[PDB]
Amino acid sequence: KPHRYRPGTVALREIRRYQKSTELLIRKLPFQRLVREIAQDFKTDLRFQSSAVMALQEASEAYLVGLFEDTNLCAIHAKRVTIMPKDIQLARRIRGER
Amino acid sequence: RYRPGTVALREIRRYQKSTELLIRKLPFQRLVREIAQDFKTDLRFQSSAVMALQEASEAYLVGLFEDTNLCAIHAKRVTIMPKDIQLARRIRGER
Amino acid sequence: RHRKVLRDNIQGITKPAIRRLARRGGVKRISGLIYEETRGVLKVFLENVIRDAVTYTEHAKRKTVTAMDVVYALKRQGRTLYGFGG
Amino acid sequence: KVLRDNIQGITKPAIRRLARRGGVKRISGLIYEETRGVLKVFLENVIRDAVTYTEHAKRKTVTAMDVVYALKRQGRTLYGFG
Amino acid sequence: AKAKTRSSRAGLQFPVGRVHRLLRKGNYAERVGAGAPVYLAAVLEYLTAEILELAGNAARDNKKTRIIPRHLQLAVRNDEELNKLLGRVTIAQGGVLPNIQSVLLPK
Amino acid sequence: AKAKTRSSRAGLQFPVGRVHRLLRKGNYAERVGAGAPVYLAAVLEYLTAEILELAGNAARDNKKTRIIPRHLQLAVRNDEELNKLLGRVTIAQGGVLPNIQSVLLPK
Amino acid sequence: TRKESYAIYVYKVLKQVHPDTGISSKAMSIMNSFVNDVFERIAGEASRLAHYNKRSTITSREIQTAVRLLLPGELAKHAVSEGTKAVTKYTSA
Amino acid sequence: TRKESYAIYVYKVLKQVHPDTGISSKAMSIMNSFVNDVFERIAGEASRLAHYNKRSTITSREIQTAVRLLLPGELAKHAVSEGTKAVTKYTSA
Amino acid sequence: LDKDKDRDTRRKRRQGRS
DNA sequence: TCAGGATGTATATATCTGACACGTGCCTGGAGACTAGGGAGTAATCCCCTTGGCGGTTAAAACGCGGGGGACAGCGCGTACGTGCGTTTAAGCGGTGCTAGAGCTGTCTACGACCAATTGAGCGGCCTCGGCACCGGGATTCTCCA
DNA sequence: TGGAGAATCCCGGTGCCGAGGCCGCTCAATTGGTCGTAGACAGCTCTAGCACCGCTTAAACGCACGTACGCGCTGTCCCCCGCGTTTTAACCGCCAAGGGGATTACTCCCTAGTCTCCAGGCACGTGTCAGATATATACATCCTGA
Repeated sequence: KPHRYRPGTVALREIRRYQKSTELLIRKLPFQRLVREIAQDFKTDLRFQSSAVMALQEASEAYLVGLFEDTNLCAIHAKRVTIMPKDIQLARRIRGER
Repeated sequence: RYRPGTVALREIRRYQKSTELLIRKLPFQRLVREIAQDFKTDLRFQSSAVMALQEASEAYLVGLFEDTNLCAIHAKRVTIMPKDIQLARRIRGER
Repeated sequence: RHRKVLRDNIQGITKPAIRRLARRGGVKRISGLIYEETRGVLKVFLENVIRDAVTYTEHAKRKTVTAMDVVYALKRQGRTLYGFGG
Repeated sequence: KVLRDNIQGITKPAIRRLARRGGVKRISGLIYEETRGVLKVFLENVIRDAVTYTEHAKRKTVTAMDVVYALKRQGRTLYGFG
Repeated sequence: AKAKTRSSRAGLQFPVGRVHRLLRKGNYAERVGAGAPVYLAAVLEYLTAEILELAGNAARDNKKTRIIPRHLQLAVRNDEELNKLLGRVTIAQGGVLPNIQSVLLPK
Repeated sequence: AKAKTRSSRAGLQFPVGRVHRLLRKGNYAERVGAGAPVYLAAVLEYLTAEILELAGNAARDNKKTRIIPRHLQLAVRNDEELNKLLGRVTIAQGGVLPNIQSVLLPK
Repeated sequence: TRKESYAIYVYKVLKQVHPDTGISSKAMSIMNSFVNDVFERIAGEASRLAHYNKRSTITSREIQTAVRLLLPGELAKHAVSEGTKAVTKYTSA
Repeated sequence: TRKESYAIYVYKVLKQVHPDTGISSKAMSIMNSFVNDVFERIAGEASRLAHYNKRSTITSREIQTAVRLLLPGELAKHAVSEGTKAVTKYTSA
Repeated sequence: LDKDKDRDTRRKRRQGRS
């Protein structure tokens, strides 16, 4: 029999690993293409410094991490371990974004 | 007699229909003076200052109870509990 | 000359008042443990506002807390209040 | 020079890596589309304020300080870029 | 020789000279341009007209002829953009919007 | 006469003259008193010393002798008052405090 | 000592919009506080914009950028239209 | 061009606190942003305090009240003690 | 009081190294 | 589903008030005119940093496949919260008195803006070595099947 | 409860590029004056905050009861996780073009400052009518019976 872990062990090891590290988790080039595509809808033919895209990526990843923490608190509050979109909607509703 | 929840809904409609303050003036004033005693003794208060504190406190508590009701509905209850208040204040960033 | 010290006025925020505040917020059913938690939350909020109001008063070298001090404290906590001046 | 459908560049493993950093143990399948939506909303707000700050300065280059000022104006002060 | 107010030159009701004096005496910059008080007074007059129109409609819908703070609260919280602008503002004697959740009502 | 810096008179490391220049050029008031940059430089030096001390302790706890942004994040978020001061601040390359919820740990 | 307010100007705007409608005293004070609050927001944003570009005067461009930064959507568009119309009518005479 | 910063002063304070510890450039920029942010916060609060009392001078009293408004608890008490000690040491000489 | 007495010793070593 | 009893709600009208609308003197602040100095607009240049393209590597993304574990619905039971009633308690209203303190006014001086001369502290540029990244390898440690 | 096996901590050698130190060169901080005005201080006024009393009645409190909702338990099934294999595009290095950010010089017009003039708006009285409260009342809503 091959070695297979139970569901939840690899999740906990990924949690410890990505909470131990400090690098960015989204790939640079798709985020850069997304930033340019979004900024195309405001003024055409814009240029970006590289540090501007790095600042946008740092702020976006920090915002998403805090949002997932509030989501996990909502999901634990509803006696679950699986986050669902209504948890995100409740978190953004309490925060004052929607 | 009415079934439980009818007078509750009637009170919800009535107190959302009106605008007056819901806390009595003199106990809130005594509470404000008791709290302000711990920073500087023999303080005086204008009446408009106590009224502004009452308006701000009632608005804060009403918004907190709305968020509490949302977290209580999220757990498929109709009864708010202290864990709901703790969750709302934690997500808001106060705790 | 009577230096009256107040104590236990947080019980003056009665259970019917908390019920009315919850009814305005749309709450249908209220637990029995809600009232002490609500008194604690109100005490924390009033302490945070009154400390800044007293700081604004002490800076002005006055003995009375004016309404503008409360308005400035609520502004400084990001809870701007209309209808009392400024 | 028109870009299109780059929101799928934020893939499912990247979203779940962000969720692992946030402490999440189990993730539903609709979380990815919901996360892409909220990310596009947030980036639209910040990029709109940054492009406004750039257009006021009569520049065609969005610098890092414009992003820092936009995040400062939205109450999300970011340290380490000037 | 014959004077004419700057509000009348721009067709505004709000005082241009008072906004100019407040901008000078508010320590915002070293110098203040000539067009900035006109522009700011126009923006303030537009926002005042926008909220007063909705407040008058809300007062008319309740068969009242004086605007009370409840009507201002209804006018702000019922329009999405004014609610977005005043999301962190408490209006005194304003009350709340009548809104009950659907899961609390019986069926 | 030979010159002594104003920072040397107050026994500070932070520049009082630069703080006075920034206070004058910041359009904060019409006048700036003489004691105000001394007070402000003292406050800035104290806060810098607090954060640098906690960051140096966190760097020693990882067997490193050079402070990286991760150590600054560990210094701020583990202290109650500093986290209360910087609750809205995002630190670049800072990471997250390691904390896993109790209901996710296996039984 | 006289204290100034925007009372008569708010009353004139109300008479322009709803000719047969009055306003109570507390609602008038709320409108006065609203005008002061929006004025401080736009003036502070224009001050920060002028300081960011190392300039020493607040012109109408700073006010227009502050209006576009503070007001959401249609309010921003119509307020920019109103301000440009008023500045044009002012400098055209 | 010359761009001023707070690097050498942060380095002097670091050598005063941890005599054998270095600091990366990214951490130096973060500490520089922190010093600038706290400076703007305290100066803006002192400007509000000067405007509220209809004064035209920012003195050490306004800075002390702004520190007591902005810093929580023991940080506020220690910062007030440090500022007062520095001001008396400055005015003694 | 446990954390409060710690921060005073933080200040005094600064005054002790100087 | 239909309907009667019952209770609470909005609706029809009086009347009485005190709060809003409006008119008056005046005085302070807004407007008109003129002068000067510098801040910003404009032009020209330069070179840095952005954009675009291409090739190779390989790590990460994508897709499919079991399979267990968690979400969810249903049910039963009991506690605790809503509802009503009668007793109790203090909030509210009005009226009086008093003095602490807020606010205005007039003098007067110490303190900060302004400016010119002077110079060393701070900043840009350029070595340089050591702290940290990286990797190969072995011991410890946790997880899964008995 | 004990072994097999994957992951991770710890040791140790090696390279490399970024932190630290030094050195030359500004230009911003310092020092020394004059000046005028903001602010401290005294003294008077007079408003509003505090304290007290009596009456009334509305709201708070306590208690009893019943039911509806919270919560624990069980069963089901489906869906998310773990793993292997294959595709694919991110990443890194390198090269080439050029757009635009940044700087410097020049100049002029825009705005601060001062003085004079006048009228717009603000405190103060005074009327009068919108709505608050009260009374009478048909109608919507809810509960029990069928």
